[PDB]
Amino acid sequence: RSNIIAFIVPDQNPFFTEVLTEISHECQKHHLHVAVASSEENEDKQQDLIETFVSQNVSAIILVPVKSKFQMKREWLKIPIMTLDRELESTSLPSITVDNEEAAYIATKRVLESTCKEVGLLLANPNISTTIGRKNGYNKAISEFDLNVNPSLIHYSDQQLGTNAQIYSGYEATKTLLSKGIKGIVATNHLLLLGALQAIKESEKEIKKDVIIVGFDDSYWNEIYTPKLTVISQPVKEMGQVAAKMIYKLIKGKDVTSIKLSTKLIIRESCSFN
Amino acid sequence: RSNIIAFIVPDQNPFFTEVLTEISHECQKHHLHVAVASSEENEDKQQDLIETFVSQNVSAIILVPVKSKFQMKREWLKIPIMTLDRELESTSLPSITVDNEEAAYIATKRVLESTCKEVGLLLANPNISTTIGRKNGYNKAISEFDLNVNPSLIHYSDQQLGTNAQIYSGYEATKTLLSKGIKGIVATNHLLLLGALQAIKESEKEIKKDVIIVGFDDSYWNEIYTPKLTVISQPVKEMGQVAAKMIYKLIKGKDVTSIKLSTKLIIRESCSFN
Ligand SMILES: [Cl-]
Ligand SMILES: [Cl-]
Repeated sequence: RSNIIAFIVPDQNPFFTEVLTEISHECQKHHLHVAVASSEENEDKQQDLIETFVSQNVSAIILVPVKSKFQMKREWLKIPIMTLDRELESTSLPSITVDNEEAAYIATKRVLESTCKEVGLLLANPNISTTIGRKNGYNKAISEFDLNVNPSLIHYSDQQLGTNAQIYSGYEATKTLLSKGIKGIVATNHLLLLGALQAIKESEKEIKKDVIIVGFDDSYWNEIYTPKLTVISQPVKEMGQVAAKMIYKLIKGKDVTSIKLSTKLIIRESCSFN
Repeated sequence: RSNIIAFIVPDQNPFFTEVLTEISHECQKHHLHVAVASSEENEDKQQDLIETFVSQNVSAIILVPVKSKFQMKREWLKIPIMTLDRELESTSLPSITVDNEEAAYIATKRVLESTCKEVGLLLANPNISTTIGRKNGYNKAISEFDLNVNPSLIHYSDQQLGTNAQIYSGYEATKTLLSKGIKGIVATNHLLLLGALQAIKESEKEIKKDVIIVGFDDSYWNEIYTPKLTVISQPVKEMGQVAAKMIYKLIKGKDVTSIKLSTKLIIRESCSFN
């Protein structure tokens, strides 16, 4: 076997690179190197990447599926494989994920606990399990406040594929939301968040005054943004540590069960009105 | 010989993932896929990764060397190899780079156009060719304004290794520079810039009032930060496309010559006093 573990990502969300770094630190312990290849949300590219890594006989694959409706060819299954972040629609393939519903529930509830009772939602593609999880968290919070869901308020990145696609979706969605006088926004990944912030910046409107916002995925830049950004923070170190341990046991042929972790909200400045 | 191109990067500066996306887009026209692995500025790690990709018979390696003093093992010479971003001391390896002297020259001059006559410089490790080039450009601008080079105004990320090490170096240096009343700063990469912005935020001091700053490296943070960040922009699109062309020519056993590109200063808000 090659001493490479192939980490197949869907996009350039720093989230994946931060998890990578953790996986990598732990794996070099057993003289395993991690290599990363991005599918850019293209499914044909994802298939080409798996097929190359199988052919190369890598030690293992960690797949972040571009869509949840996807089957592993019988010919690939000789390689230890697990998924991360997202689940596939029907496998006994072990995964590592967070509680996506809780996460978006916490985030949505926080915006509601201000004056804002009509919350814009920015979602990625609904073919992804994390999108469905996050949509369900939003719905649950809305309902707890005895509000009606307004499908008008929910936007998806379902037009194009990849990193920049997601950013533009957040931007254009937010630009629309702001134009309707929406005052509260939950952006459910780092890139959708960056697009939201682009639209808000470009407009006249002032965070904490005209609009409030909760994002997902932390960065050192959230603490130095004006105003500081409240986000759902994912447990990236722990996820990386656990995935590295899950992947080692798979490489040794031991039984492994799926793990789900917990996010936490980091309250800063952007989620409350002055 | 597998259809994989290995891109070995020194840290998690978005500069490298941005170039990667461009390299990937072009190379996949030829059914070749780019996989990334980071040495995190560790030369042992770099060597391991090279040894690993050589053993797996990758089509090619694009190396971003952690340091200038590097020699190929003769066993490695069967696999086509170029360097990107950085040049080696003595080798036959083709490179693709920018004009680093001109980049830091333009940036320092921009700061010197203000009242400010003492300019802090944040640099990476001096054992990197881009660091030396950027230092030379700063010296040039200082001299052209008939000021003398003051070594105490220049900081280096050479105490620790990797991404966080460079952010922290940028933070500790800026804090020191601000403690001395320095009103003008050039941060010569995105990581040092981030560290600088942290230090500035922690201090009482306000950009455009108490201090001005010019950074390096395009980022989506730049247009949306408060104030908007002036930076030297690197031509990541051209760089990635041209490197993909170079590496393909190499894979085909054709002669390739080294390329040097030009950066450009994007003037926004952070580089002038109000
Ligand atoms: Cl869930
Ligand atoms: Cl140069």
